Amino acid sequence: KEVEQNSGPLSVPEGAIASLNCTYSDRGSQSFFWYRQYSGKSPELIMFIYSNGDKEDGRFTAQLNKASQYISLLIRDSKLSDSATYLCAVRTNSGYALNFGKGTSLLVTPHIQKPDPAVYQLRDSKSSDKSVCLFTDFDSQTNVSQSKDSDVYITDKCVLDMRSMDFKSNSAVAWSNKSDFACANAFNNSIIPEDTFFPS
Amino acid sequence: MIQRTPKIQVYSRHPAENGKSNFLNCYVSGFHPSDIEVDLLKNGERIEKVEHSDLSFSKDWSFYLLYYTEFTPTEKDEYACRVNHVTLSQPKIVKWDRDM
Amino acid sequence: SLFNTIAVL
Amino acid sequence: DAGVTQSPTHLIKTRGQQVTLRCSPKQGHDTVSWYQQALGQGPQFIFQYYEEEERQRGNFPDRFSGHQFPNYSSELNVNALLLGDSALYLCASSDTVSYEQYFGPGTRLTVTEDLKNVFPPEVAVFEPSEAEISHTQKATLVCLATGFYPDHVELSWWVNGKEVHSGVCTDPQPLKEQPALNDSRYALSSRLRVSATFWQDPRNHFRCQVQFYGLSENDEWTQDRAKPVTQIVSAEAWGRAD
Amino acid sequence: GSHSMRYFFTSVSRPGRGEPRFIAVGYVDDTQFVRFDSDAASQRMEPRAPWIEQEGPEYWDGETRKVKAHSQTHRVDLGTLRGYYNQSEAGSHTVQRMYGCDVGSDWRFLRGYHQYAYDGKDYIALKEDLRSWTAADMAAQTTKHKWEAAHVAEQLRAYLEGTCVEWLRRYLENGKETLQRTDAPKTHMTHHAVSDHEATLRCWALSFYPAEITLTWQRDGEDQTQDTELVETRPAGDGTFQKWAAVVVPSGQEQRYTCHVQHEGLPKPLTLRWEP
Repeated sequence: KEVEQNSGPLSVPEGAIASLNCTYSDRGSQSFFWYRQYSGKSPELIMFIYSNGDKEDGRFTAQLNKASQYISLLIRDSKLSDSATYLCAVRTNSGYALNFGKGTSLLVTPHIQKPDPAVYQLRDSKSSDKSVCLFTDFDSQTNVSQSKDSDVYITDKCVLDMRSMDFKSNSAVAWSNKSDFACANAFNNSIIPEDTFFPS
Repeated sequence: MIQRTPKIQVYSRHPAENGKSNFLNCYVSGFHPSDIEVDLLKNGERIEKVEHSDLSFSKDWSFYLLYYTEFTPTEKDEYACRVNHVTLSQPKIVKWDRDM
Repeated sequence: SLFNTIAVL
Repeated sequence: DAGVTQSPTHLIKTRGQQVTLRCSPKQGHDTVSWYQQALGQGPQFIFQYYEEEERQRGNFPDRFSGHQFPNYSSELNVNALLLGDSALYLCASSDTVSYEQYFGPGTRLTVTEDLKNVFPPEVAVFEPSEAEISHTQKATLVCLATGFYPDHVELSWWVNGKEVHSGVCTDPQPLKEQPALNDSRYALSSRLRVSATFWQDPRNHFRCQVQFYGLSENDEWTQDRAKPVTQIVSAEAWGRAD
Repeated sequence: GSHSMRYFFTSVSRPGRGEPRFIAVGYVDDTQFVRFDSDAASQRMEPRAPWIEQEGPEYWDGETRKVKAHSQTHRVDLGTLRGYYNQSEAGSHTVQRMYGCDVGSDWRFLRGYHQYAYDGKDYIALKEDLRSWTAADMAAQTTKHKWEAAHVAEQLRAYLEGTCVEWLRRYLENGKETLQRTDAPKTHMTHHAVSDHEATLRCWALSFYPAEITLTWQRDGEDQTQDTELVETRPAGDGTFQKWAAVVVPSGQEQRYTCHVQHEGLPKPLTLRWEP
């Protein structure tokens, strides 16, 4: 259990300062590092600290306190690009291995300028007989719960940055192979934003 | 490529007392490079089971080493240190003086 | 004890 | 003259089998450390190699062994594979000046009960609602990759033959089609969102591409469905004026 | 009083004959506590004081791991230096490294240091501030630019303040009965006739620890800096040190001369004169 991090997810509003702590037990811990790991990828060195104190590099600040045996990473002016798992690693004086924390997941939750929640139905390019429900343009506050019925599938919310138009947007998707399945009642386990738009 | 010739001191651990047990030392210091051959002699002949310290060095980067054996001195026995180094044209002998 | 990350020239 | 390298990229194996993983260090680096990263966990140190011998070893059992060759490259061998050996195996290289460790792209190993369990994705694109275009002046395409195992795929969108990133969101983790089952197949969704004028140009062409990592042509295969080889599967659409 | 912990390393190439000969020793004050020799059977860091024997296998593994790494860094350093100075594969050369810690009476950090030499001449050292390097020649400047880029000094500072000191504190407690003991010198004086008109008076300090000492002669109070024969302070072989100071003096004028002995273990400085 030598290096401790909480899993999270931790949320930070976009543009705001994100704070991550990490704790360690070995008094011989000498060198400390923070790695970033995007989903599906390997870890990437972003900061090393070899000295007690604060260390600033771009938007990152690392703080080491060896007496209290913690180490922190602060990320100013959080971007969507910063959503990733942050792993904390430590090297003792007895050797050359890194001991790592389990990784804290950071989600930078985006500011939705003009929300307009809606549920749309999208037809398959190949064939009309298969279909999909897109819940989109809801505010970041809205969580999307999984459906309790098996055979109807619901993805989590995901944020998309349409960079040309300075515009951001949440979305989740729901689908089923059942004939008795409607977009109208697809996200019924999820807390409905009041008058989300339902066309037909 | 510094080349420095050894200092040599020959002495006992405790004050010399004829017929009483002791240790005979040879402190070889100030030398560079570190390859060196030292023997302790009793009446010209090489003493066996001579031990030495682990190579170390001073502030000026010159090496020092201690060679020693158990010996029991006598009025008529001569002991000495015989030392060789690349810096010496021939092995250099230093007779033990019980007051040095 | 010895230092770990001793550096080469 | 460049970065850390690892092969193979992905491996599928059954219980009791053996594997060899290869790693080459970055160009100025002469030491290689192997780590195991289980899903949702941190990398755990296995070994570090320097000047062709094992400098340091972790807490892993005898099944795991390794080697480093004169060109500084290295192999991790693990025998008597257990299901629990399923992980991202990460190789990390360092020099002897700074000693910072820089990780490679990783071999993704999955150990499964039976090779019959592996299946490529089925892929489909869903076209924008006329409702969404109307209310919003924007059009969302949805890709859906369904029925695949193991759960490593790479989903990308292509417009008029060029790979795009602006306007995309792909699910961060794929979803279990049957949560109860341990060898459940997976699903994964993605969105591409564009202006209505862009989607309304019928010259514009959209393709959803899913790279699936599957069986190699070393793997026997007697079933009737096509061998679930590593392959790319796609769906596409064209824009529609009004 | 102050304490120090100091590691010394020597690597010597021998083209034709194998890997370079590598020797490492550790000290706390003037007392050796650890040893590694590359030609020895064990291929381990070995104990050389009673108080270090108490450390368990996890310590010797770590110390064996790191000492090996130092020997491998010297192997490379020999090759690199050979290249920078354009010297032949056949000649035999030496690297030497010394680093460590000092602490005050309080056992708090005082100074740290790391020096390095190729063939007995300084190559590079860390400055008192432990943040920047002093570099001998154009080859050392190269190394210093590289170490700046790789944050080498910062890594070493962490060790020098911090880790090095903490171990020195632990060794001082575990080894309290030998390391914290101070043996004052047992003194005496000796007189030899040199033929007519002159005599040698030799002033001795035996059985002292630590090795620091000053031995001076005065005639009628006034220091004899020029006239006095000194011998280098020298190990007795039992943890203790010996030294002497001689002076030649005119016959029957020996009462004028007085030997002054300064040591940490003496309450006040000793004065001695010839007592026949």
